[PDB]
Order: sequence, then structure tokens, then C-alpha cells
Amino acid sequence: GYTYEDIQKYLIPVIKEGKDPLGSMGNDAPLAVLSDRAQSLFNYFKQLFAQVTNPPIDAIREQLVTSTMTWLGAEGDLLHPSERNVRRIKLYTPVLSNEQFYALKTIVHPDLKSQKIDVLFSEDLERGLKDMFTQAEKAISQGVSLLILSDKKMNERLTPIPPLLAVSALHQHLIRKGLRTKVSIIVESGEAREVHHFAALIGYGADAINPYLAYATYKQEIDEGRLDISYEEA
Amino acid sequence: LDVLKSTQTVIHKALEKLGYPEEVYELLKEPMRLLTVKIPVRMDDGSVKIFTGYRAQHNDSVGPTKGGIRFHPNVTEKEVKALSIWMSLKCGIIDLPYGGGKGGIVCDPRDMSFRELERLSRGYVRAISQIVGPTKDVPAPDVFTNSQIMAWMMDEYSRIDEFNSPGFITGKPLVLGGSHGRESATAKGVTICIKEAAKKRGIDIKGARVVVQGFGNAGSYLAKFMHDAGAKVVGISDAYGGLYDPEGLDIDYLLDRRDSFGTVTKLFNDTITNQELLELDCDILVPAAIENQITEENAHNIRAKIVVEAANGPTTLEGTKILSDRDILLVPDVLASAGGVTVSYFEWVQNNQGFYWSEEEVEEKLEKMMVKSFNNIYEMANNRRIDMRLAAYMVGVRKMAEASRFRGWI
Amino acid sequence: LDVLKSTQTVIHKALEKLGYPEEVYELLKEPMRLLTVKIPVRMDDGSVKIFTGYRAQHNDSVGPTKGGIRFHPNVTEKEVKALSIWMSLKCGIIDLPYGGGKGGIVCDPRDMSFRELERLSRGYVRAISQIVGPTKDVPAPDVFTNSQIMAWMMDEYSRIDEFNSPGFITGKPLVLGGSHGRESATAKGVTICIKEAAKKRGIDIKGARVVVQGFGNAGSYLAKFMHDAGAKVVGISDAYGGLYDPEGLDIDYLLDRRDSFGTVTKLFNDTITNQELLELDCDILVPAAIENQITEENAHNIRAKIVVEAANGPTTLEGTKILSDRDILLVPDVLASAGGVTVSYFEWVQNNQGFYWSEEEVEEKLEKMMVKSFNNIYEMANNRRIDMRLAAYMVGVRKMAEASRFRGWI
Amino acid sequence: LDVLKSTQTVIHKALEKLGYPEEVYELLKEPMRLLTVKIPVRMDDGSVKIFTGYRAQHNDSVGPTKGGIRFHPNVTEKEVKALSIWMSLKCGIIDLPYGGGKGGIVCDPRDMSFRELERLSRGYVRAISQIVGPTKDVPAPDVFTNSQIMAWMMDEYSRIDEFNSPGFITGKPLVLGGSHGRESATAKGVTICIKEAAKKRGIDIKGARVVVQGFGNAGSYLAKFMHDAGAKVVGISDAYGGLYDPEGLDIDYLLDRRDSFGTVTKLFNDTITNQELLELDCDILVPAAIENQITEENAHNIRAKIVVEAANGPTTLEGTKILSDRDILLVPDVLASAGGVTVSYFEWVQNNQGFYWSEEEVEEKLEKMMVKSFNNIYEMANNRRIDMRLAAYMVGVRKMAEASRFRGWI
Amino acid sequence: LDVLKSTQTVIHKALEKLGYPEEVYELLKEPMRLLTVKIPVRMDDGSVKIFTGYRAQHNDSVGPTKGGIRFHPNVTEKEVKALSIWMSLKCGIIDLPYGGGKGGIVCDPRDMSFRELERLSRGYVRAISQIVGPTKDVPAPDVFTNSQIMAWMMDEYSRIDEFNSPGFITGKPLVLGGSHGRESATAKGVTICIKEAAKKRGIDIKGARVVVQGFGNAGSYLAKFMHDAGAKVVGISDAYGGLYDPEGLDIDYLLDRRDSFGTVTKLFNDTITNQELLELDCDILVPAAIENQITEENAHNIRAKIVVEAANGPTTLEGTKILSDRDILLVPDVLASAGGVTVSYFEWVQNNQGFYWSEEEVEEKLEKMMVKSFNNIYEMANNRRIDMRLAAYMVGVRKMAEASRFRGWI
Repeated sequence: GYTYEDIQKYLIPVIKEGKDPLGSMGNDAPLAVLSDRAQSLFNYFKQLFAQVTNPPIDAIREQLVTSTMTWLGAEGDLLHPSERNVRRIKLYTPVLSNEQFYALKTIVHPDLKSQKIDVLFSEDLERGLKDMFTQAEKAISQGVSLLILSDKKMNERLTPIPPLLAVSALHQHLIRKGLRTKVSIIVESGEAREVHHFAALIGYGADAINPYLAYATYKQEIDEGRLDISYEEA
Repeated sequence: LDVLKSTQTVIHKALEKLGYPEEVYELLKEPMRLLTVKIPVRMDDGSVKIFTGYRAQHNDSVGPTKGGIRFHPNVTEKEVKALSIWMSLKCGIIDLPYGGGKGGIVCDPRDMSFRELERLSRGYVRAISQIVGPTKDVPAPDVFTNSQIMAWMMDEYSRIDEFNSPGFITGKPLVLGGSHGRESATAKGVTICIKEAAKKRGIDIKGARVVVQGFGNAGSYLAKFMHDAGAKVVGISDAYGGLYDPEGLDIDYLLDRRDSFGTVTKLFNDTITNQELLELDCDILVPAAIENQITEENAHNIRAKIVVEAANGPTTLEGTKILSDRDILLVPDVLASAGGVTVSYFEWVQNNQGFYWSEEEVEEKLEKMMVKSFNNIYEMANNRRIDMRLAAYMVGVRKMAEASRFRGWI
Repeated sequence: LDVLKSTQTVIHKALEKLGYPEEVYELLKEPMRLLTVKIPVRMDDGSVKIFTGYRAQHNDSVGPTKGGIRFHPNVTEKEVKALSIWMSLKCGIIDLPYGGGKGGIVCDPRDMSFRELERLSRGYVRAISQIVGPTKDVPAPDVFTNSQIMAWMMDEYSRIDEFNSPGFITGKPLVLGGSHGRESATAKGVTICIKEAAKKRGIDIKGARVVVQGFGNAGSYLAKFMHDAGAKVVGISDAYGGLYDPEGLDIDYLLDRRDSFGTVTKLFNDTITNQELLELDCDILVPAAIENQITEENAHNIRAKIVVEAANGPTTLEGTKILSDRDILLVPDVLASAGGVTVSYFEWVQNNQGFYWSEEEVEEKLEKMMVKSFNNIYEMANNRRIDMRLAAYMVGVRKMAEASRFRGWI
Repeated sequence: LDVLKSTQTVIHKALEKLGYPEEVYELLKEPMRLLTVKIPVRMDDGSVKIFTGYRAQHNDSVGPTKGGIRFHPNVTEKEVKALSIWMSLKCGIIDLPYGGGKGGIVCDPRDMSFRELERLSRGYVRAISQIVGPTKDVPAPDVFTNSQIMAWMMDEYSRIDEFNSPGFITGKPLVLGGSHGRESATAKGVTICIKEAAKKRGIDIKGARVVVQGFGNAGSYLAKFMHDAGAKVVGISDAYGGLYDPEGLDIDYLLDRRDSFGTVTKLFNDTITNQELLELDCDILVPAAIENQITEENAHNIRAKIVVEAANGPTTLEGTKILSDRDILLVPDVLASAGGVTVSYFEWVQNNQGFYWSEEEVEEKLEKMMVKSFNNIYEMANNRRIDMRLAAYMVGVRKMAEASRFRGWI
Repeated sequence: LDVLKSTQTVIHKALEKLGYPEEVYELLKEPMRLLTVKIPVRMDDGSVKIFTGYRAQHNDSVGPTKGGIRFHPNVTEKEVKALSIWMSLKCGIIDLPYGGGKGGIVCDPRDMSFRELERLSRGYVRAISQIVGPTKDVPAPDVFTNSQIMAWMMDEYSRIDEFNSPGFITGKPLVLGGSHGRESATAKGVTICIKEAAKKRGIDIKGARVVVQGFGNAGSYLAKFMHDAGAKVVGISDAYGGLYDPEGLDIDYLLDRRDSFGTVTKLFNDTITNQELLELDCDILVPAAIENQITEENAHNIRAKIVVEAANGPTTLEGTKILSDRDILLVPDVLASAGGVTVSYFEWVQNNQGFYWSEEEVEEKLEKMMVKSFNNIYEMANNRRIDMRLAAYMVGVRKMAEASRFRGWI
């Protein structure tokens, strides 16, 4: 669902200004459920906010109160904790670069094992979700502590599952079966280029995300002359 | 494409400077034992994939070859040979009883799995088992390799030879015969080189201003070592930028907040880019990060009296020439980053003895070895009006050439 | 009651506390190698006798197995396996590069002659020569076995392998590659354990009111060593009862030439209080007279702030729990009696190197090793809020489990 | 439960008859090398299972041990030892340069899978690799084993030893060094024994009436061989019944309609049960089917002049006694079913030479070997008024006892 | 054009016809071992020269690799690999227990001296000693290599291994363990192929109108052997043209002492018809003068009922198809020129046994082997309705593929 407007008005301004681009004259378009055109599952979910009974906060001014720290791995014995509870990975930012993603995949450490699940389907979305569940349970039994839901290796026959739906379903299944705390969820999807996308994935269960397609778009823009800033800084 | 040619050229120049004939270059330009193997691996899906593996042994006159294994899709015979020659140069510089070796496999560990990786490692060890061993060839890890892979290789070799052979492969976990200091080896070697260079140049380490480009494990350990020694770190960098403080950077707090990947920058705070970080006012500069960072434009803008190439090839020929003109002491990577090789050698010695040393013993032995190598190279480069890089290359090739001549191969 | 089953149970609880799957226990509960052999020996009367021999190897993941051999008629497969597991535990506790091994022969050396014993040892070595060696399995002495038997075994193995193999077997004489400190190994180990326990606690070694249930060989040695700085309160279980009851008085050095065969030290007719005295407000306790002296009934009666076990199974689980609740330090026998294994390891290292150390070097290395092991056990026990015995068991099994997991056996 | 005791008893009786002392029995009653191993196997589900393996070597004085490996859940040390002794007896009867060996694994191949079976075979070979080889111990297949498993073991051993070792294991496919006649070996040996017995008893094979109980591969091949020789097969049996025709049974058509499992009976046609098939009028009877078929009740009703035990233990002691009273020539299984062992020996010889024979060469060599063994046993049983079973046992133990005495083990 | 690519293509089509997956082709298309070595040799002038050597091993599933060595300056990795694949094909066709192997050195023996050649061969053996031996890789001679070089290699390997190893290398003199029939191996093989082809067809060997494009060495030998029973019609390509044109007349035996260096047999000035005669109504054809003499243009012109190839690539695919359509028998060169490999295999067998055969035994065994191979190829070609060349290729690859599948590599 990338568009020329999307690129030129969300990705380039982000690099240029270091912040989400501003706007005016709030949405006049119809909702996703009412739009004739096909829409992403992200657009069906709306962010909530603190109106009454709890106030919002200013993250920039009260940065000393905030925290983006994230833990990857399996939690230790909460009731009787010792050492092993902190034998995990920690990140300052849930957003993962390609090099960080590759390093996590290639850790190999027996205590810190990873398994990749291709979240793809042809006709039966329920079937695809159930195979993902079975793969996750098998990996957990084998001792895997990282589950990497990938949209890659997709073609006309195999379409990627909506990452929000996949992450939420897996999170709920593991919570029901008492296995979520033993693993962490990494997402490698091309439908992740917006703050709303990242926030939805995190809030519905994703521990980390890797916008490989956005990075590739930045690389193409750099190569074709525009966006003189280098790939790493971008 | 021209890595092997460049290595051949530096070998030729070093041999010419040392005065050796052309037969020595003819012998040392290419390895005398290159093995190419095909490894069938059963994958999780049940299919069978044929991987291509290479193992090169540059020389064995000094002793058993020492090398590394990397799991990359871009490996080639030329790259393997060149890196084997470079490993021989490193071993000669450190005065180890080793030769040069290098292994490689054409694969993508990112797409491969845990069990597939285990099977591939075992298959590679089997394919090369006929020419490797604790007395012939000692592998170690490289790109996309680690202690688990080393342990798999060690298990394979023991299962082949009917008895445990910890010394066949280094880089193992402690429980399997690993050595302490395997993580801080490169940083400690860089620290030793920095201290020796400062002593030579008259710079006092106490209060010396140090800038480190890269805050990975090596960068963090190096910053901690400088802070302990008393030098003030006025600049560090990570994947998101850098910081600057002439009066100190609170390395303790930075390490405390350091994550697994080494990020220490804040979110809503502007950072310092690497281009202007390299140009900061400091006495010591340490690039331990991506390569090709010092060129003609920034060579004149660099204000560091000492530059230590912790990473691999962070400086170009033009940058080296300009720094030599400006009288800036450059410490080559081939010498600075030899701590890992030295610690692997210590692990091999411990496996041979059956006795495993401690952190303090490893520290002191590494200190003596690196100090001796640095002093030898500095004296060579002072006696002959040349650069430390060329002096290090000459020191590396001298031992191998003398051993070959003594043994009668030339 | 079954020693093997008890060992499997302790391994199981240690692994459960460490948080490991059941497959680790399934692997480590039973040795992976059990060789049973029949040795024909020609006796001095011209007849031929068939002797039964067993050799158990428990785990080679960490390194070559190390095990003693005992010449007793009551040896059995289960006993040999249990002792191999215990040896593996001791090696893991001391952090040696060894595995669990053990051997035995069904024989009565009291009836066998010198030449018959030589022939039996040679036949045993010939029988098990295929699965033993400096890199696979290292034998050592045990009850009814000594340096002469070790030397005969070494000679036979050297003849088999066509070259000298001093490191294949330990416990040899000095001329054949023996090591110093073999005799005083266990006593020295208990002394270092006592000193480290006192240092960890607030007790000093000047007063050191010491109760000992020994006074035979090891008990006399440890009492003599303590007498230099500490004091004595009472000695119990001298093979005749409470023959010694100074009750706040020391004992003159009488270790020159004395034995319990005739009297104890001065006279057998001296005043005797009773068999079991115990009690008394002391600060150090060393119970070693018989198995399971301490029970539930007398667990609360003792008034010692520190207890150091010097025998096999001197205390029960209920007693250990009671002492832990009372906050009395308890040093397990498995850690206290590891000096012999450590000295055997030193002898193996000396054989591998070709360089033989001195008594001072052996003593200092033993001190370092045992102090490190004691500190690790104490710290882990404090962290987990458990007893020293369980902490030692977990420390012992951790190395084996991690090595097996790394090598991929589970 | 008493298999080992029974084997010991027959060994004792044979040695007593031969006149050897008791030390020979003491040496030969139990194997001198029994190895028990634990094999970790990764299953398809990803879990790890620990299997138990046994390998017994009765003797090696004559030459390298020869044995088989069976994958059954009911295997035990006693069974393995007894079958190793039986294999030694067979080798001695055939006059092979072999000893007795036997391997076993506690597993259920029915529930196991293809890859799991491969992994288990490789693990077993690794566990026993230290005491086996082309010069030490040669395995072969048994219950739930076949050429694929033998090939996996051979690949494992070659991968361990760094060079191909076809002679380490027999029963391999032709492409990997197998021998011709591996399928008809037992039937051909039974045919040779039948012909020799008929010659001894004066029965002409031409027109001789033969009844075969069992129409598996052995039964079918035996029936074909009798038909070619000219004897008339008047009865065969399968899992569903049997047929009877005094004038011939059209073995060609029966083999043509024979399926994989050997069924030849029609659907809507009544069949002859085995109980009354054994009682048919014939000159030669050949049970190659389930055991315990001849007892007191049917011994008197049997009308066969010659009975050959193609299967294992199809006759009891009472049946043998009654047949001896009735003057019926009984050919024991230990002799009749030695064709497979002989062909495995030929395969070993071919692997050693590097030259592989043909069907005709294998046929003639097997004929000479079996004829010599049968004649020796018959002459022994005629010189001493005993049974062919006891004569065969004596012939089997004689060579081993003499070799041990010559080598000096007793 | 690429020999390696052509070999991969023929392997691919053979496997596709046999009905095998693509992983088999992926495994068998490229050798699993390729060792490149540098040999320093001290020349007679005191200088040192570095020679390049290659050794390729294609597949060891069937057995140890068998390969020749050639001393040529135009050798290459691709050529060596292709020749190893072809050797594997020949071994599979003849049903030998061998794999594909080959070796080469970049040198010019015409320029090298005797001592220099000895030193070069010894250095090559020293370099590749780790991956060669009687059980791994068996070298043999090729172009610019002979029995003296084989003897030097044998001596060097014997010195390395500390014992005589005649079977490590073939092509040796008789005194060192050579075999009879080495010289006439190829000519004898073509003679047996011709005789078996004639027997399969309705042609007899009395008339046997034979056309030969040889008359040099092999051509003269086969013509002489044919002359005993058959007749001649015309001889072509005698290095000068159609110097021989009896056109229905025989030739007197002139094989005593004659060579093409001076004239051919009688005189160079005799009448010459033209370079290419061909045609004529003959019953046997033996084209061996140059590569690819037969093409599409002249495919239909030949009038021979049987064609037997005696050179490398004498016919193209279009010509082979045309002859197959015309129903003219065509014996592939890969089968016709296997006599040398068979004799080398016999020499290896003799070395293994220690017993050396005679000329009669060698001849009869060669006849048996080649007749069996020819019959198998002919029967399979008839069954599949394909050409003899493709049938031979499939027969060659079947053994390797089945062995690999059995061993589990694919």
C-alpha cells in the first residue's frame, strides 16, 4: 500500500525534521469499513487517549519519567528470582534495524534460541493462524525464546497475513496457554511504515519490529540521487 | 576483487624491503594447501542442500596453521587465501608459533536454522577433518560464528578422533575449555597499544583526551579501560550518533545504561555525527567502527596526535600519507586487533597443558606480548624511515621466511 | 538405601533446583559407558583364575574421565557407577577439565601375592586399553591400590602404546612422574576449607575452640595443623572412646612417631570419660569417626558455630536442615575431600607439560582452587537461600549439563 | 530367563565330553568384553530420547569377533551374552576365523521412524566405535535390521575412521560391497545338509519325498533347490495352511504365484494344518517356521526319516530323545542355518581382498564348507554314541579352547 | 565446448533417464574434494621452483577413489574434475569398488630432468599424503607419467607411512608389485568388445571384413589380433593418408619390429589413394585417428554393420543417433578403453592379497569383467530402447547414486 504521497510526505520529512510530520484540517475521508477501496487492517483501529479519570503527560518535558526499555527473552521465576531473570536481551528502542535483526537471528546461543514463522496464507486465514500457533508451540517446546513473524517470501500465490491480526492472535493464544512470558515477538513486515502501525503492533503484543521495506525505500531514494544523507544515518 | 592482489603487493614490498629474494615471495604469495569441499546438509523441510566450503593453509613452517571460519554467502577462494595470508601476518607480528589459515562456507545463516547450522558445521568439520587437528590446523570463529558453532565443531572432531580434542578449535565456552578474556581481548590490546604510543610520544595518559568512534563491546571495554587508567573520554559514538564533553562523559553511567547493542543516546536529544566527531579536539582517536572513514578531506581536519585503527581498514592510503606528513602516530589494525588472536593462542596453550589460567594471568601475558610487538615495530619504523604498517608487514613476513629457509623449502 | 538410587535422586533435585529439563537428568543419571571384562591371571601355583573387572565412564563432555580403581571383593556395577557420578560431581565442583570415571576388580589383595597383583593389574590394563588413555580415561588409586600398582599399569600401557605415557595414570611415584603433596592432600584441603569458613564468618584462628571426632591419621593431622594457631577443647572417637577430654586445654605436639595400634599417643589405660562427648561451646567442629554420627535426636544438641565434614556421610538430611535453620555453617564432605583429586589433576598437568612443580607451587595452586570453589559455592548458596550441600551438588552438575547442551547431546 | 544358564550347561557338557578342564569352562561361560552404552537420539518431534545399547564379545583368540545387531525392546545383557556364545559355536562349527559377538538396542522400530532409525544406528556405531572394526568386531543384521541399517553403520564407521571400511560390517548392499547369495544362503545350506544326510542314510535324492513347514524366502528357495535336484516336494505350509500332493506340488507355479510374504494358498479351498502336515508320509522334513512344534505327542506320529531344523529350536529335548530312539536323523539348526554366517564371512573376505566373487563361486565354496562341517560332525557322532547336537557343540568349542590354550590365556 | 559442462550435462541426462531427483545430480556434478597444493622443488641449477598441483576426489560412497596423474602444463581444475567424473563413470561401468579420482601437475617433463622429476613426484606425494592412501585414493599413471614415477611415489609414501604400501599406487614395475597385461590392456579390451558384439550379432569372426582408421600402436595391435581369424578390407589414417588400400585383401603379419617414425611398415613412397577412404561394405569398423571424425554429413555414408570406438570423442551425438536409427551397433569408447582401469584394479587386488597372478589369469578375469559389463549395457539399452552410449552412462552413474542414497548423503 505504499504511495508517492506516503513516501514524499511521511518518510522524507521524518529524516529531514526528526519528528512526525504535522498537518491540518483533520480527516474528512470515510472510515475503512465505509471506503470502497481496500484498506489495511491498521486503519480499522483507532488510538485511544486519556480524557478524564487520568491525564496525559508531556514525554519531552518529563523524559525522566518515561522509558522505552524492552526485554527480549524468557522471564525467570518471579516468585523466587535469582540471576536468570536478567539473563535476557534488552533494547532501548523497539524498532530494529536490519543489522540488529540479523544479529538477533544469528545469536544461536542455546539459552537464547530463535525460530522464524512465515505468516502467509492462500485461502484459509484461520488455517494459517493455526499453523502459526502450532509452529510457535513446537518452538517453545524445543526451547525457542524468540518468534520471528515474517511477511517475506511472499508471492502472488501466498499473501501475507495482516501483521496486526497475526501478532494479536499469537499473543492471545500464548497468554491463554501460559507461554507468552517464555518468548518474545519480532515482526518483519512491509506493512510497517507509520507510527500508528508500530504503536498498534506493540500494544497488541509485538516486542520488536523491523521495517525492511521502509529501509529499502530509503536506500532506493538515496541511490537515485535524492536524500543525500547516507543509508545508516537515515 | 583485488584483495588477493593487494595482499600480494604488500607481501612483495615487505620482502623487498627486508632484502629477501623473489623465491620467498613466490612461495608466500599463495597458500600451499587449499581444499574445496561439498557438504550435503539435510534441512528441516526434509530436502538436501549442497554447500561449498573452502579451507586454505598459507604456511606451516612456523607451526600449526591458525585460522577462522565465516558463514557468509560472498566467500570466495581469493578472499579465503588473502585472509589466510593476513592471519599469517598477524601471527608473525605477535610472534606466535602459528601459521595462517582461513575457512569459509557459502551459506546464509539468516535463512538457515539452529539445527541446519549444527548440521552444516558438523559436515564442514568432517569434510576438512583429513587436514586439520590440534597439531595441523586450528579454526576459530568469524562472521556469523560463535561459541555454539565452535562447540559443535569440537564435538564433531572428538566424535571422529575417538577422544576429546579441545585444542583442535578455539573460541569455545568456558565449560568446554574456553579461556577468560575472550570478550575484552581486542579492547585490551588497543588499550596497550594506546598506552605504549602515548609513552613514546610523551603524552601522559592521566588526563589524556580520548575519542572512540564505536561503542560496541570493544568500544565500551576500551572506554572503561581508559577511564580506569585516568584518561578522559571526551567522545563516543553509536549507531544513532555521538556525544561530546571535554571534561568527561561519565563512562560508568553510560555503561550502566548501555543496552545489548551498545546504544547510549537519548531519544529527544540531538547527537553528534561521526564526521564531526572524528574532527573533535583530542589526543587519542580510536575508530572501532565501519571502514573508509578517514580520507583526504578530513585528514587535515583531524586534530588527534595518535590514531589507532581498532576496526579493519578504517584508513586509506591517502589518509595515511597525510597523517604521516602531519606527524600523527598511526597504529595499524593488523597490530591493534591482535588481542583476539593472542587470547585464542592462550586458549590453545591452556588446552595443551590441561591447566586453565585466570583473568589476571591472561591480562599480564597479553600485556607483555603486545608491548614487545609494539616496541619491535616502533624500533623498526624508527631505524628505517617508513610507516608502522610497512614495519608490521615486514615483522610478520620475516619469521615465516626465516622458518621456510631453515627448513629448506626455498 | 541403594547408593546408586540415592545418587540419582540428589542429581535430580540439583538439576530441578538449577531449572533444567528432565532429559538432562535422564542423560546424567546413568553412565554412558560400562565395560565389563574377564581377566585370566596365572597364579603362583600354576593355576589360572578369572577375575571380573568393571570400568564406568559417566560423561566426557567436559573432558577425559578421571577415576580411581579399587581392588575389593564387594565391588559391583551399581557401586562403580555411583562412584563415577560422585567423581564427576567432585570434578565439577573443583572446576576441573575432567569427567566422571571409576573402575574396580573383584579380588582380595590380602590373599593375592605381589606377582599375582602385578599380573592382575597388567591384565586389567590390557583388557580396558581400548577405551582408556591420557585423552579418554585417566585411572588413579583407591582402597587396596597404591603407587606400585599405578606404576605397573603405567608400564603396561606404555608397552601397549609403544611410548611412555606418564599422564595416562596418576598416583605414580616421583621417579615415574609423580607429584608432591599426594599424602597430605585431603588434610590440607580440610584445613583450607576451615580457614576460609572462619574468614567468611567472624571467627578468628587464634582461639579457635576445636572439637574433633578423629584423632586417627587425618584427624591427627588436622589437629596438629590447627594447633599452631588455634586451640583445642575435646577429642572424641579415638577408636576406644572419649580418651581425650582436655575441656579447655591444648595438646602438646605428638605427631613425630605415634599410632593407634598400640595405645593412642601415651597410654591406653588413661582415664576415659565415655564414647560420645560432643556438646561443649566450641567454634570449630570436625566429625569423622563413622558414617551418620549426627541424627535428628542430637542435631540440636551440638553447640558448634562451624562444622566441617571430613568423612563420608557423617550427617543426614534432617541434621543438615536443622543446622541450616540454626545458621551453623556446614562444609560438605564432597568439597572437603577434593584435595586428592586436585593433586591428581596437578600430576596430570605436570605429565602433560613435562615440567614438574614443587611442594610450594602445589600448595599455592591447591589453595587457590579450593578457595575459589568454596567462594563460588558459598555465594550461590546465599543467592539461592539453600544449604551448602545442595549448592555444591548444583555447582557440580552445572558444568556437565552446560557442556552436554553445548555439544548437542540434549 | 534361563537362556544363559542353558548355554552354559551345553558348553559345560561339551567341554566335559571333550575332556577339557574346568578353567576352560570358566573362561568360555561368559564374554570377556561387555560394553553398555547410552545413545542420545534427537527425534522428529524435536525431543531427545536415551536408548540403551549392549555389545558383547565372547572370545577373540581365533580371530575378530563376528556378531549381529537386533533392534528389539526385549533385549538384555543375558540374551546378548548367550547369543554371542551361540555365534561363537556356529563359527567354530563352520571352522571360520571368527569369534562370537552380539549387539542389541532397547528400542521399538515399529514406533521409530526412518530418520530416527538412521540416527540411532549412527549413535550406536559411535558408542561402540572404540572396540569394533574390521580387525576387532564385525557386526551383521538381526531382528529389525537390514541392508539400509548396515549401510548407515558402515557410513558412520568410515566417517569416523577417515577412510572407507566395507569390511567393518557385513550384510551390505551390492553397491557398497555386498556379496551375492545373501538371500538363498540359509536355504542352500539346508539343501546341502539334506543331500549329505540322504547320502549317509542311503536315501536317493531323486524321487525323495520332502515336506517343508514354512514357505518364506528360505522355504521357497529350499523347495526350488529340491525340485531342481529332482526330489518331489509333497507338502508346503504358509501362514494360512498347507498343501499335500504325493506326486508333486508344481513348485514352479507355486513360486510364480508366490507373493512378497510367501502366501500361495487359494481363498475358497480348504488347507492342511501344520499339526497334520508334520505327520505326513515323507523321507525329508524341514521345519523352517515357528519354534516348539515337535513334542512327545507328535514325535511318534512323525514319519520322516530325516528332520532338518531350518528354523531356531523347532524341537525339544523330549522330541530329540524320541527321534533318536526311533532312529530318525536330526540335523540341528546350529549347523543347518549357518549359510548366512558363511556368506557374511565370504563378504568379509571379498571386502578384504577388494575382489568380489560370483554366485557360482559362492555356491561352490559354501558347498565345500558345509559338507566338511557336516561330515566332521557325523563322524564325531558315529565315533561317540551321542547326538548330532552335542557333536556340533563339541566341534564348536574345540577350536576356541585350543586357541585359548595355545595363546596362553588358560 | 567446456569439457566440465559437457560432463555435467551427460550426467544430468543419464540421471533423468534413470529417474532420479535433482539432488543426486547436484551431488554428482561437482567433486566433493579438490585439493590445490604448491610444491617447492630444488632444480639442478640450485634454484627453487614452485609447481602447482591438483587432486580431485569425486565420490567415495562406492569405495576408495582411483585416479591417474598427468604431468602437463595445460592441466586445470575443470579438466581434473571432469576426468575424475569420467573415471568414476568407467569404474561404475566395470562394476569396480572404486570412485572417481584424478590428479595433475603444471609442469613440462620434456624440460624437467630425471632428478627434478623424482623430486617433483616426491613433493607431490608429500603434499597430498593426508588425503591419499590404499583406502582413500589410489593414484595411477597418465600422459607423461610412467612406472618410474609410480615407483618414486610408492617409495615416498612408504617412507611417510613407515611401511611398504604397494597398493597405494598402481602402474608399478613387476619387482615392486606390478601386474601383467598392463601394456596390452586397452587393445585387449577392444578385442573382447568386438568379439562380444559379433557374437551378439549374427556376424562370425572368420570373414570379418574390418575397416580400421588406426594402424598406429593400438590400431596395429588390434589389426594383428584380428588377422588370426578375420580379414581386412582397408586401412585409413596412417599419419599420412590412405596408404593402405587392399580392398578385399589381407596383410602379412608385420608386427615384429616396425614403427611409423620411418615409413609405416615397408615404404613411405608406396601408392596413396587419399586421406579419407571410409565407405566400402564391411562388417567391423574401428575408427581411431582424431577427435570427431564422424559428422552429420558422412553419418549415412558409412556401410559398417558394427562400429567400435577406440579413441576419445570419435563420434558426435548426431552421428550416434543416425547409427542407432540405422540399427548399426556402436560400442562407446568409455567401455572400449576400460582395460587399463581393469588391469590397475587387478594390480590393486594383487597388492592387497600379497598374491600376484599370471598373464592367463589376468586375461580370463578381464574377459569375464568386460563381457559382463557389455552384456549388462546391451540388455539395459534394449530394455530402455536407447543408445549404447546413454546406456553406459546410466550404468556408470547408477552405482554411485545408489551408494550415496544408501549411505544417506541425499
